[PDB]
Amino acid sequence: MNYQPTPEDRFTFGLWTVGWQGRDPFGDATRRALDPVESVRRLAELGAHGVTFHDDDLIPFGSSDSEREEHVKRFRQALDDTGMKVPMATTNLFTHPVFKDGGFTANDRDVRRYALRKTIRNIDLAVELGAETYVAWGGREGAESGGAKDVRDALDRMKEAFDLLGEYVTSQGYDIRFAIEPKPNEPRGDILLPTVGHALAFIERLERPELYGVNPEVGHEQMAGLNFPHGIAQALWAGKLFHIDLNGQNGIKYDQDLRFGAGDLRAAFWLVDLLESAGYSGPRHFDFKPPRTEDFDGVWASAAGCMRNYLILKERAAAFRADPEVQEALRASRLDELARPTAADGLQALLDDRSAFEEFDVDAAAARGMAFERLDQLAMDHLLGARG
Amino acid sequence: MNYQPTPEDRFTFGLWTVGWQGRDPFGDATRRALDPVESVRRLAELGAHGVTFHDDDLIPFGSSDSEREEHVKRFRQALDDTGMKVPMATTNLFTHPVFKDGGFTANDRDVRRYALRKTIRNIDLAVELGAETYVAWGGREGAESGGAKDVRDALDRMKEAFDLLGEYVTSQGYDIRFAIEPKPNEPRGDILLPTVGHALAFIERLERPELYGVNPEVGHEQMAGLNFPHGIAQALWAGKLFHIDLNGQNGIKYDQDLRFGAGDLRAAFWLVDLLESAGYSGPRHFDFKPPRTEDFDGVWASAAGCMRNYLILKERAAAFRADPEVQEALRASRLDELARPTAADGLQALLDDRSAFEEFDVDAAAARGMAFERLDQLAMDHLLGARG
Amino acid sequence: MNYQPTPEDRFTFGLWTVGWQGRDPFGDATRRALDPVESVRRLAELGAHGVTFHDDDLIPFGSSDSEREEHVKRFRQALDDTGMKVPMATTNLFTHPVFKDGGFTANDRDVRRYALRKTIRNIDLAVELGAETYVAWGGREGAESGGAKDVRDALDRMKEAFDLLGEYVTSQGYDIRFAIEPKPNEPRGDILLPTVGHALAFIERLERPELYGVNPEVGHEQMAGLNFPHGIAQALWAGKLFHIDLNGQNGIKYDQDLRFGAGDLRAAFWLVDLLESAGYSGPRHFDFKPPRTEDFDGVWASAAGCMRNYLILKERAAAFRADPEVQEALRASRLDELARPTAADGLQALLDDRSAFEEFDVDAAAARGMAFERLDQLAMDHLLGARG
Amino acid sequence: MNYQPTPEDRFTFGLWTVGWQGRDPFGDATRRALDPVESVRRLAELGAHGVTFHDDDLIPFGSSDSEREEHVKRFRQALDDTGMKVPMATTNLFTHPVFKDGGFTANDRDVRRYALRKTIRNIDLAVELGAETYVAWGGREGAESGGAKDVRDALDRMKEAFDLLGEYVTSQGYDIRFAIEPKPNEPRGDILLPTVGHALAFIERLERPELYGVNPEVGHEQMAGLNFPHGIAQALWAGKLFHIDLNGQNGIKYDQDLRFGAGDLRAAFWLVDLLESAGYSGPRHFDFKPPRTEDFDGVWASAAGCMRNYLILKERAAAFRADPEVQEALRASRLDELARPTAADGLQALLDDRSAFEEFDVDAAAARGMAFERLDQLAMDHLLGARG
Ligand SMILES: O=C[C@H](O)[C@@H](O)[C@H](O)[C@H](O)CO
Ligand SMILES: O=C[C@H](O)[C@@H](O)[C@H](O)[C@H](O)CO
Ligand SMILES: O=C[C@H](O)[C@@H](O)[C@H](O)[C@H](O)CO
Ligand SMILES: O=C[C@H](O)[C@@H](O)[C@H](O)[C@H](O)CO
Ligand code: NI
Ligand code: NI
Ligand code: NI
Ligand code: NI
Ligand code: NI
Ligand code: NI
Ligand code: NI
Ligand code: NI
Ligand code: NI
Ligand code: NI
Ligand code: NI
Ligand code: NI
Repeated sequence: MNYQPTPEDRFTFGLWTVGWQGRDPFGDATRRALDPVESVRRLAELGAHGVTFHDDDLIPFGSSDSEREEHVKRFRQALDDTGMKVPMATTNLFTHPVFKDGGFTANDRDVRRYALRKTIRNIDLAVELGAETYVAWGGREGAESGGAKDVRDALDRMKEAFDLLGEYVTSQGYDIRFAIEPKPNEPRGDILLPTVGHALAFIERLERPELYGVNPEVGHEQMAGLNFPHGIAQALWAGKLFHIDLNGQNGIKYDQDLRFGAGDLRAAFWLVDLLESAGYSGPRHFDFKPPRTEDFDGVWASAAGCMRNYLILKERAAAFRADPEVQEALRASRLDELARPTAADGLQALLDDRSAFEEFDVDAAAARGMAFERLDQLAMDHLLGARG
Repeated sequence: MNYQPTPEDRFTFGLWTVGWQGRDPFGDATRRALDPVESVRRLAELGAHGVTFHDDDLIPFGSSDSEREEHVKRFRQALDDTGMKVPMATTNLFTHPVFKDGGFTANDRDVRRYALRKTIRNIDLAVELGAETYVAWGGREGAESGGAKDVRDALDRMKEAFDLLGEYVTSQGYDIRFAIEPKPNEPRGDILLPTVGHALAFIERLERPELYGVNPEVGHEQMAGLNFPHGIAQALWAGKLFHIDLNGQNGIKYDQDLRFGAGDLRAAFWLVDLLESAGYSGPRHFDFKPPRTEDFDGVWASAAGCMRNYLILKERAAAFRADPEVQEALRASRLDELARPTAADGLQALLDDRSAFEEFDVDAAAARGMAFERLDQLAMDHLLGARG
Repeated sequence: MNYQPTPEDRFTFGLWTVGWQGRDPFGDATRRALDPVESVRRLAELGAHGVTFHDDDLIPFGSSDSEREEHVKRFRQALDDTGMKVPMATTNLFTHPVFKDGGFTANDRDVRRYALRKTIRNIDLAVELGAETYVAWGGREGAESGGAKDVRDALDRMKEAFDLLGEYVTSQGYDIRFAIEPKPNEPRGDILLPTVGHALAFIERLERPELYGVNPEVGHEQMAGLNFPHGIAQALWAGKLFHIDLNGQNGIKYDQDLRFGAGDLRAAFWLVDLLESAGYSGPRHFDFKPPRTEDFDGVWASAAGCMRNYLILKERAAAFRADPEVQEALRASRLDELARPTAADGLQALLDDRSAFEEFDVDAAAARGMAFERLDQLAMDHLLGARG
Repeated sequence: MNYQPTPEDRFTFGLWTVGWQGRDPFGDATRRALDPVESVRRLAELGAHGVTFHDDDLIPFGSSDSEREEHVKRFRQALDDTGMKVPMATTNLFTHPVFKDGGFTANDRDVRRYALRKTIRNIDLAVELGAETYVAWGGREGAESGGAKDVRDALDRMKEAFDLLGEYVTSQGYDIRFAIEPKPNEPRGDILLPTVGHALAFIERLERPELYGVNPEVGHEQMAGLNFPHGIAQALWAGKLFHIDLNGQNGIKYDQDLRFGAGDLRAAFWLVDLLESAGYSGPRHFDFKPPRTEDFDGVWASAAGCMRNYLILKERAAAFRADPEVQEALRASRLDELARPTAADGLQALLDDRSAFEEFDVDAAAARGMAFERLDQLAMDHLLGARG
């Protein structure tokens, strides 16, 4: 058995992932900066499909228009030389001190206007490079204290910002869609739109909701102790899973951004099972950080491992679903009945149906076991490659 | 200073709260059952406005229609004797073994039909008793293992159930609205619609979304480490805060249902500040459990304490907002600017505004402190009654 | 490959595990009670080595001495018929309402004396049945509120209790040792001695510390977000791992007591690697609850799964450690150097060693990568059976 | 009422607290560096008693011996000019890349020797400046992955390091004691000795345990969801609370290091009640970070707020304990009985006492309420200044 990725697998990486220098709240960088061109070349050799970027990853903050041109031309030549694509781009609205209280929901109105202009400039670049999805992660939108932020006013400002961006894209005729990335905390004590559900709910209040979806991240939902596969199922159900960020997280703590497959391994299995069975056709993007213990050889090993673990889990989930014994166990647990309508006969027939209440034998129904443990141990056996 | 509740304060309690007998996963009951009539009389003496119930709290499961009538008539006489109201009712779809895999999203179709009929029977009773809000808490909707529940099918079943209930209420001409109560886990390993955001998002996919809102509970959002006042602000912003359950919780662990004001005290302060400043006019319902250490005197003390703590926090939040020094601090932290539109001049003027980008002095903007710590210490001083 | 347990594998189960009837805080029992004799017979057929019990699991609370004798004689005949052993016993100091504020640290002195007498009666029974370890889980020792419990006085009472029990065992000449089981919360809002570390520290203050060790449980340390294998390593290092409770837990929430291998699968792998490589020779006891969704066939499937998952992980950890490629990776990550003393040359030589400071090349040392990601992906490949 | 600190209150601050420049994992510094001399002068004006430092806070890493002398002389003159003391010092073994896998438990032996020499050099400086306590926070001791660190070998290395430091202090004749600061995670995925209990247990295995205690931090124990006042009570009980770090934390997430009194306010109240009633006489040290939203005026406001909140809580806890109504409630809840020995009559008398078992009326005992809710609402009323 081998597990070699190809560009057809649609694995993508942000420049800032393999390029993370290892600075953390208590420590200096342990690695030198990587030239974006170098990252594109090394990722292509590993079998990746493409790369993503923030404006400031590619073009140093404050660059002159002439240096901006220079940086883009070099990057484009690396893309041309390798066949790598750029399916997604995003804005850095979190590193510079001016964004210390947010971009779109900063209390200072002049900062909010700057945040919008900085974003618009980079959407134009994203379209030129062929990106299909524009992600927004409002990492500084939030608060450490209750009085600092009126959240209803902040949501008004957030909606105003996304509605303006939607007006821009539509007036320019661009074919690009937005994806909001929720995170519950870090770096702010609480971040607005903290989970996939809060982001989905907010989108329905935008003027053109069809332009907006979610970009959920494995470790972010897990920082609130939530079930990531469940949240992804709700996003799919809503038609809003436009992009996804894959990584690993060990529980409720700071966001670790481990390589995919690390952290909660069984959650990773059920996530791959769901993406592949739902036909998700977007990029499989890794937003991870090679630990600062590693040198560059460990960076590339960690990146390769992201893709390897996806492909092992894909094989195991497919084997699980194709196993006749598992298909019989699913019927034993009545997953087939869950897919059937409760009352396609309609309200009135339900009200007239004595077998649904007057003559329903509750004790007999209650005695039926669900057979979930046998089903879950077949899933475990498939994940560990222990079938016999 | 005293803090005496009156029925005008709209404090309400579920029968199951003060009536909790103290059974927990590791222990037997420590208190005898309370007759509902006794609870209504004692709560009225404490100054409560009304009570709420599950079907099975008032009418013992499996009761004959003749005993059902008897139980309702006794309850109604206690309401008439005390002036207590019944603003909300709900269904027990979680205690009986038949609901072990859920009510509306049980894999067994016959159970789902029974769950709907049991619910409909109690909506009719709720309307007769004058309830305005019908809560649904899907405590058994969820899973302990990944294969047991296809969440997209489960969401289809959940939507089908709520759409049928909406058809029923509208065809009967009832003036009642539904409120979905999210909870992330317990008793299932993960529960569907785990937070206020996931519930808000789901409602927008119902056929008649205007009939449905949320009933958030303090401790439930805190079991996912989320900021309850923030989630309530999002519900208010959406127009969907139809009801609220107040209690206390110490962090991420089993749901404790302590009396209101226990658990996270500063969160309780910012919650009351927000409800009172937004003009929330619904019931202030306490869904709490007097600890099983207590006898009945401690039950009534714990219930009184719920109301007392609300009224102390209400006084402190009002004093905070009325203090001229705090009003000046809010302007210093630019909360006034947060309430102003970012770009009422419109997209095109924003794009043409050189002061928003080309000539924006980012360093000067970044140097301005937000003054949030001085503001937060004024809030602390007001909460502790330490102003001078 | 198969994974058949035998009594030589030392797998043991509490009567209360497979016998759990499915009562939870929000629901009635879903299964009938099991006769202890039936459980012993079914577990022996599955390949278990033995069973454990609380006093009240075997002998109904309040039984007459004549009924006590009857229950023990029946149990003993089932042990004789099956070859099953009883390596551990414990006391129920948590279910009866009299223990609502604790057993050994209840505020009421008469309750504390009763708790000690109830415990002593069952140690005598435990020795008669051949138990080697006596577990104490102080599930009701703790508080919901700060004023209810002076923790220094409570620790005095806890120490007094364990010192008396040590005096009893030694004066009777019994060969039995005690194991304290920590848990951070549930059913009390905070429980005393909440983690393995707090229990280890407390033992060192007992009069005869050599008689006391720890009985850590996978899900309990994980309810505080701690690394269970790390805590077990500290207990081994201290010589205090007398017993262990195996199960699974999905993060920080109520204690789920899933079957072993469920919950955090990678933690389960590193736990088995450590127990087997340290030569832990005590029972592998499962303290788990078959989910209340299951009928008795699912109970036995869940129990079998506990043992199966241990044996799969044992095989994978052994293959990992025996792989020459992994042995080379461990040297590359300098695990061999971690095992060597830092300064066996002594203090004075260290102070005189210029290469340790004056002439130490910090930049060269800092540039060396630790190669941990390659090592961790070999571990992942071994766990998933993906080596090539 | 005012709340003015004086040096007699023993409030102390690390140079790195008010000096934090605002760098976080996602953002650049928002404030310029502070000269240590400036911090000492401003803190003295606010009423602080003293300051603490890491070696590298005072003397820039890699400084020449001549620049080292210069930096110390300037600092000493600021201490002389202000009357400020230096009660505690510590080593930075976490910022430089050479410590990326730890100091005392790094896999590379040469790094471990360097870590010890760097520490010893700073103990000599600490004694010269009059420090009484030397803190060790092993922030890089730990792992992101299971194979990277054999924890038994790591604990051997940790013990070897602390034993060498104890030999050094004793051979030099220094009057200084060590305090180990536990933290469960951040910056490593799991840190060794993650809680107060694990640190206390480890100390008992050192060669000279009397030289070592703990320096617990409010937010660190709360990052594992533990009860900080309870952990402090266990440290006091053991005689090991040598120092304490005060700050605030909102639950289980990244360590926020908010000002003291922020985060869990009721926990702060019970902490002050316990320190003051136990007679803790060491420094009240604040290890906090003024949020990066603030300018220098907000830094000093945040620092002042630390001290103010301690003094308000001290007043409220004292009023609580002195209130005759609270003293009566404590007797009603039998706190007086908790302080009495369970069995000072001895084992044999307990075994012969029929009232402790044979004739103990369990039902009567179980019916007695503990009256904890009335007690807790008196505590709440005192905290909020609502007594009447
Ligand atoms: O923790 C933060 C986020 O995961 C971040 O990396 C976003 O993914 C990226 O900035 C948005 O495009
Ligand atoms: O933990 C559970 C819920 O809080 C529950 O009490 C709901 O509030 C009530 O059953 C719905 O009406
Ligand atoms: O959650 C609780 C504990 O795990 C419990 O089952 C103890 O293991 C047993 O009662 C002690 O012997
Ligand atoms: O999060 C980290 C710690 O709290 C740290 O500040 C220690 O207190 C100090 O470095 C030890 O002296
Ligand atoms: Ni992220
Ligand atoms: Ni992340
Ligand atoms: Ni991301
Ligand atoms: Ni609840
Ligand atoms: Ni609750
Ligand atoms: Ni509720
Ligand atoms: Ni347990
Ligand atoms: Ni457990
Ligand atoms: Ni256990
Ligand atoms: Ni800290
Ligand atoms: Ni901290
Ligand atoms: Ni600290």
